[PDB]
Amino acid sequence: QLLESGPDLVKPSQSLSLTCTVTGYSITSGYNWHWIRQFPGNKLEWMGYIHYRGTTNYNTSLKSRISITRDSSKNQFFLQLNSVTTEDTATYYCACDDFYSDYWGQGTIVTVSSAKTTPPSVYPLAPSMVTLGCLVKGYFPEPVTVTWNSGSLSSGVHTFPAVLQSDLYTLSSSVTVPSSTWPSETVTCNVAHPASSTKVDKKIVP
Amino acid sequence: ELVMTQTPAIMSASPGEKVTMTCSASSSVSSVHWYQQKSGTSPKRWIYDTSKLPSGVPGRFSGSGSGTSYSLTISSMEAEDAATYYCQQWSSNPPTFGAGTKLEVKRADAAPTVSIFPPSSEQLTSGGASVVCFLNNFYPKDINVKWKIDGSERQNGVLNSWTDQDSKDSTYSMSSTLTLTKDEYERHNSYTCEATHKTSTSPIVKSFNR
Ligand SMILES: OC[C@H]1O[C@H]2C=C[C@H]3O[C@H]4[C@H](O)[C@H]5OCC=CC[C@@H]5O[C@@H]4C[C@@H]3O[C@@H]2C/C=C\[C@@H]1O
Repeated sequence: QLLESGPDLVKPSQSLSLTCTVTGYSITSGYNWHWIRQFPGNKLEWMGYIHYRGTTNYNTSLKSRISITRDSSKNQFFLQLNSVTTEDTATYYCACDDFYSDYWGQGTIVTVSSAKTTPPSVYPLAPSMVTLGCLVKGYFPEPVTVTWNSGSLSSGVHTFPAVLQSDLYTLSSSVTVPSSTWPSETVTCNVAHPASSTKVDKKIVP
Repeated sequence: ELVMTQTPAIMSASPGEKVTMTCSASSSVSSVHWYQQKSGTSPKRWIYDTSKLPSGVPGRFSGSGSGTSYSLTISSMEAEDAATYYCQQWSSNPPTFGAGTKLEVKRADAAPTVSIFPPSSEQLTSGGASVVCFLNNFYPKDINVKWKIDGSERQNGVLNSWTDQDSKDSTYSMSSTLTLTKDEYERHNSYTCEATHKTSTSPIVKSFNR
């Protein structure tokens, strides 16, 4: 029903713009359509919403900087947050509710920083069951997506939260499979960094 | 800006246990909402207008309260209830949320499976050298790691990361990455990853020689 789309990274003093594409229901038929964010630390904050009748209601502490609009013809609504700073870094979700029920998007991560966008370096980690790995380091900003064998290997996988140091992130992911399947068959980590348009497949060889 | 203090900040329970968490406001609020959020997914309303259950939410859940003291209760805990619960008030704008209560599910202890990995060739070619260690599927969540190079402990250049409780087996995992320059790496031979956990008095060790 709803999916957020927008800039991965914004620089301070700029305006942040996001779009929520809604399908399955008309944003003009009912429900209040909100923008909600979660800062690193897991602290939630409702930013405001646009009523299905075209009306608005913002969070008082963001009133002067926010603007929520919509395009009824395309069935999508938008968030605009002016003069952002490093505080505004958060995962942004769009959602709708009628008090009795609510629906949420998947959320999109937005980083407000003046740091340099950098592609990641992907290094293979080779050594009944064997554990393999994938080290994704030297990138900015978050997020990166990591899958194994295009996603066919899901259980036995552990992707760890990236760690920031000197404006660069480092992340790792382990996959545990039967010794029968490796090195016999191939295991490959798929890494994506949308912000730098990077996509890498690193086969794990012995 | 009104403040919701949620208690306890963290708690665990075996499936079957009764669970209670509180939401105490710094000012009078006429009602609250409760949201459940599991690792990796978006928040979801679990209780609305303090005592009310949205459709699809299990009846083992109930909420009650007034004035400045609210609470959420689970009559009989199930493994699938593990998540972080947030309370929210909407009596005043801004409709402030609480910092949350992270409900974890307990299980039998489990020692960690430890794996160490030397730097790859591609990285060495870049003048960099990272040694990675994984401590996976352990429990409880308390654990330590120590890096030793040729016998002596190494503390600088270590980045650690911890996952949230696994949704299938309720274990925790950890990743420790030691990064050195290529030349510092080649000045030594033995690289050790040492893990100390409740399930064993002596630390588990894995290692490799350059
Ligand atoms: O102007 C009156 C009041 O406006 C507020 C009214 C209602 C609140 O609606 C809440 C939504 O039900 C809830 O939907 C789903 C998921 C997450 C959060 C979302 O939060 C909304 C907060 C909202 O507060 C509005 C402003 C707060 C007080 C105003 O006095």
